[PDB]
Amino acid sequence: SMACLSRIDANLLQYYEKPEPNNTVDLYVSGSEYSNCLLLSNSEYICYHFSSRSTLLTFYPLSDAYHGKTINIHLPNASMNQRYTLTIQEVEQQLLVNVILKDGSFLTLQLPLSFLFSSANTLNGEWFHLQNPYDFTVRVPHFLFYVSPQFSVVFLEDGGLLGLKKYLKSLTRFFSRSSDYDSVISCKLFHERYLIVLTQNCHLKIWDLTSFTLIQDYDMVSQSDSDPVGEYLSLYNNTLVTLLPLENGLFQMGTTFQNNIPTNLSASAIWSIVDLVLTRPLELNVEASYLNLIVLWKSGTASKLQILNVNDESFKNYEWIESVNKSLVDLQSEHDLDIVTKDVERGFCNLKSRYGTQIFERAQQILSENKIIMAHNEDEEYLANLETILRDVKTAFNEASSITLYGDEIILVNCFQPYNHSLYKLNTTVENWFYNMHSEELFKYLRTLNGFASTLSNDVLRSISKKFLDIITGELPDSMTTVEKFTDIFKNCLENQFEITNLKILFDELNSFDIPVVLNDLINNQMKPDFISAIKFDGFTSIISLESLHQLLSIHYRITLQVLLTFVLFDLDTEIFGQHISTLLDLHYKQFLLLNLYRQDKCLLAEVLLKDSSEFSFGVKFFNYGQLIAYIDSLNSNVYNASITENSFFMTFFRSYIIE
Repeated sequence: SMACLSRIDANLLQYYEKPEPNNTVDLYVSGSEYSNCLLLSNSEYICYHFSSRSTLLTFYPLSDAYHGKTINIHLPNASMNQRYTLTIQEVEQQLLVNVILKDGSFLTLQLPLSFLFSSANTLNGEWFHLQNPYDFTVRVPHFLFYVSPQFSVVFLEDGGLLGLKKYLKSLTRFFSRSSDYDSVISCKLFHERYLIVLTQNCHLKIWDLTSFTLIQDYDMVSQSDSDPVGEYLSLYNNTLVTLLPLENGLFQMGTTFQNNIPTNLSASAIWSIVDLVLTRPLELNVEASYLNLIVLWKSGTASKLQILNVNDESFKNYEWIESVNKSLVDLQSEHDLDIVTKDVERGFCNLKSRYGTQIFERAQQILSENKIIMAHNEDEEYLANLETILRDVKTAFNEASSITLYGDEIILVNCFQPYNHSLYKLNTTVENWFYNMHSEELFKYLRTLNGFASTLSNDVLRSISKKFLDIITGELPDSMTTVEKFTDIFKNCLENQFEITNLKILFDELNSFDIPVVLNDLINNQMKPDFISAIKFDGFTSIISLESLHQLLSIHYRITLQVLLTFVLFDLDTEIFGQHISTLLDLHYKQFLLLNLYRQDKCLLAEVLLKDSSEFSFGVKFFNYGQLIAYIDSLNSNVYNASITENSFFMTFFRSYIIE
């Protein structure tokens, strides 16, 4: 099970030093619970959140969470079935919202596109349509589904439903003369007329109206296979994918035909599906597949994203694709991987930087809610306690609730805390190598290097990396031979014990590679290297680019560091490896600088990077993985091609100031 997707965390207020957005509007009427992302008539993503389980709705543009204005809509009474009795759809340049209150009332909301986008502080007129029509305490609210031309269908647990034309009813009066049971827990609409429904049991009921008509309580599949409210349905084209209860997740695929073979799930602990989406294929290193099924799972805070590849035959065969379910940033803090980062005052500033001020402010408050005070420096006892509260705050913030396709094919996962989203990116070749170093040429070469390098304390790694810097700076006198410099770095940094037994393994393994060749592949192909538009400022897009670039470079820094490491220990011919070495040193110097600018002022770093590569300076628009990867690569190219050489003493000062 190889991992082909990275997780890239977008905190929308992250670049800013002040959460929340400066402009928030509170309209009244009279943590988090669900988050999704709706695409609008103009090309813009608007996000919604529902909190407790009603009494709160909010919106913000995905593109401009900070300067854009989020809209809070308070509610008199909670929704009947929190969030299941909601519908958001866009009609006539107007966001349409409906709800069924615990009162049993029925609410309609009309928010012009114009209102959310404009800066207006508040907007007058009437947007309340409270109605009590067609519902009684007699029959309880349950599920609200949206019908295309503004028509909406409502279910209630007595297996049953009502129609909304506001009150229209379908034919099913079921009276027990012998013997609630069952229920409806999911639905979707085929083509134009047919609403395909699912039961608590679970089985499906098909429709056309033909107001009270159906193929039947196909209770599937009730018999099919094993003999003993959520998103257990996804339908693409004529293809429908249905999820079943056991024993292990059974994914049933049925394709006016209703017929076919289910596929299994991978599992260990207990996972409950968060969302499910069935679409066209994405570029994957695989043989032909005729579909792609994206599945999102969640065990408490932790979420798992998977993709299912399929062959025509709607199952000639199927492959499961995994993904790294934590950011590289996240990983680095846990597994003490980071070498770039550098007194409590400093550590403190570092943390503020590694987390959005949103998270940092939230951790600050909680620590003060629990009476945990600071005594300034060497009050680390205190921070050690904060580092951990940060983690916990972020994992919580990042709890998934829904998946958005930042179409065409991008996978966007929306989290509980507002302004927190997670994009899952397709890995380039170098990223797969890094991520699945354990799964069964170059790859092997890189694998053996990380084997030896893994054995070194971070101090020594940092110690070494700096030395490589000195050479470029020329701090290591230039007159010195490359060999001389390397024997110097050796005696000072590595001379100390590193187990001898390990080094042997290292050397013996290196004798198995045409090294000159795998380097040329690593350096001139793998490591070293048509857009719209980007027009208006964005924002979300800006973050993905910076984080994605960071991940690649960090990955590059580790690899590059290790390759140079080999030259230091066994001095091969400086005669033979000069162009390679010169570049390694040059690249390392460049990588080191970026990963440092990243630590300090990520917001500024993004602007500089996006102004150099942007026709309008606002960046590109991502519609394809291949198009996003392309853009990260150009930024990458832009960085490796930058002129190290310092023009004025100012330039040199700036560089030294970071090399400190």
